[PDB]
Amino acid sequence: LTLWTTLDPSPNCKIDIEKDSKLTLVLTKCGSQILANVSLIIVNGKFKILNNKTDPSLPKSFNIKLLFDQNGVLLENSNIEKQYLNFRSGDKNAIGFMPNLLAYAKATTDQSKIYARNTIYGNIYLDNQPYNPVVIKITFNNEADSAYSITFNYSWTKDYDNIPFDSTSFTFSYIAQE
Amino acid sequence: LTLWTTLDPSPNCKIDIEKDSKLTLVLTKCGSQILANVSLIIVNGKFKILNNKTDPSLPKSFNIKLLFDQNGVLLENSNIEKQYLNFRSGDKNAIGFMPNLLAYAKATTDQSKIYARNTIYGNIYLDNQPYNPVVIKITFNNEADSAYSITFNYSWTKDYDNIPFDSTSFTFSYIAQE
Amino acid sequence: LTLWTTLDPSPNCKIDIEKDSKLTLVLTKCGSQILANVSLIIVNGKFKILNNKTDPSLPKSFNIKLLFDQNGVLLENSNIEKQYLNFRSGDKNAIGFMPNLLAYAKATTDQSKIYARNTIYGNIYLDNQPYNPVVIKITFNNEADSAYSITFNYSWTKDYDNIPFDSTSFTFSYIAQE
Repeated sequence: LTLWTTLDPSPNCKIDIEKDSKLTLVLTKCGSQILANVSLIIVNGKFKILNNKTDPSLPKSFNIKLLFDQNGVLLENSNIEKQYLNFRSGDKNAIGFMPNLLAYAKATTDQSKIYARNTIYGNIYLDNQPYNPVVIKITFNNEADSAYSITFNYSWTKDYDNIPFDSTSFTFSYIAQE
Repeated sequence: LTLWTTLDPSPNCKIDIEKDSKLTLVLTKCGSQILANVSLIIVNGKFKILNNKTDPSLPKSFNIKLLFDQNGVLLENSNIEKQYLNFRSGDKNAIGFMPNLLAYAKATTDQSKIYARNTIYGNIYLDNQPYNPVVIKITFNNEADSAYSITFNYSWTKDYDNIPFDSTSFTFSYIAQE
Repeated sequence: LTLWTTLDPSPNCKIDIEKDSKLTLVLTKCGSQILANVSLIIVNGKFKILNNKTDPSLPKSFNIKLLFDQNGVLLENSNIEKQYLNFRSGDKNAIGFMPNLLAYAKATTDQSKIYARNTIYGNIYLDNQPYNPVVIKITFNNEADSAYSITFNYSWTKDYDNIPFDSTSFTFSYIAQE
């Protein structure tokens, strides 16, 4: 069972401006675990070409938030509209793809933090060069006004000088709600 | 088919003192490969808060050893008792979850080493901060007085100063015995 | 469904000289995604022991190329002969294991580059030591005179001084053609 984006380069995401990016995301249910594959191409807007070195007002991090309602359907405040995730031809209800509430509990309180296990860290690379690292930080179930969430935080420390945000691929897994 | 711990924060592991830690471990059989998801929270004992900077006697590494008998059931000398791994509701014999003996051969001799392929390295992070790295080193079939083993070695180089051992999640895979 | 090498240490690969290496590669079909496990042992030839420090003519990178024909069968110019990948006993046509053409498009032109999403980066370690890093760079569908390809580029920056090329294991996933 697969929940996925399209695989073409057609944008499906708003980081800065409408349709400025393509998040390619493939979620494969393997029983209790979701096997996840993600990449990002930024096609337009201020993050298409990282110009941190000549624009000190440009941020060195952003989020792509997948905020799910209790049915496992994306909410309006997500970076991607709900039409852009679909099931692959057979061989709504996407609760089976949602991050497990017991493994990845919400913050209990307003003064409370999630456990670190709700997060995965990985290194990905811009423009297919190992000297352009970006930290991809993936956090489950840590967003206000949502039933479930997957948040992709992208951050970097180098003052990049006209580097296209064309990211390498990253694989990870998380424990499924059901 | 899944072999797993509970997903709650309840401790199941002894690193230093009884029940000082929760190793959350999810093993999903995907035919010839086990898809594995692991995190660690240390709740009590000397490693709950890393105080290397003010306690030079505190180690900068420890092991969590899963020593299996030839039936794929944990042995007494493991860091976790055999009750703490169970099969997930259907849709002992856990030999299907054991690390493959041909791919991950035991040391032949007393002067002999395993092949490096018996090991995976990953970086995880304490307290959900990228400046708190720990090396997670996972080795198959390298333990005395066991049929199979999975060893999780955690090590670090920074003299951490009151950092909670609350680890981010890590995904890996290994080749199954059958 | 699994497409795999043998798991023993028997060489199956030519980097420098005939049969100088064993690439252990396990490809598990999980619906739309291939779960991949890879390791490399170099048994003979100039890369068996990295002597960069005392042989400045020795390269600090090499490729293992799996060039597939449109049937998903290895081509002669690959580093491995087509006999060395087989299906695991049931429970040619390997197009189901091929990297997806829409997700991992070929270079359009002669002046054109692939998208970065065609590549995965990982760090592996020689002789099971964390101070012997090698960058493993895996690229899909980027080779001339092939229908599909998986290229494993191994590179390093340290002038290694008699370090055996006995690599740790690495897991990754990619999107399947069908």
